[PDB]
Amino acid sequence: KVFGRCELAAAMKRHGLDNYRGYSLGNWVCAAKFESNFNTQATNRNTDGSTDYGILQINSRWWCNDGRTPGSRNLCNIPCSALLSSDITASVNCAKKIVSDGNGMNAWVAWRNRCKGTDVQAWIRGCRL
Ligand SMILES: [Cl-]
Ligand code: NA
Repeated sequence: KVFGRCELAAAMKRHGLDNYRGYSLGNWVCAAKFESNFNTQATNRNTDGSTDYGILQINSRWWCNDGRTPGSRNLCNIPCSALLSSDITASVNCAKKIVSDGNGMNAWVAWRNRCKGTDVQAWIRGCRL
């Protein structure tokens, strides 16, 4: 599924991401735009053989099991496929654990490089929320 900007904003809010660990909803929508371009089926293979999955490009190195990342953890205790679903629940629950790990949204390199310190509330403005 390729979410609308406002559609994703609404889903992330109903799943409790607005101000989760102090990050306003715009931060989460900005992160999804540059991670996946709002495509739930996005994947990207890393040079280390791990894979990033779904709307927030969550990595098999630590967070989910795909059966093809030797020596990896699965700290979200989920199959990495679960993160490609048209329904964002598993991705939001996993992302809550990630952002609580110590480095907050810096865990998403694209958020640190492209969202952090910008007017992120621009990503939710005009949205019925
Ligand atoms: Cl933080
Ligand atoms: Na893994």
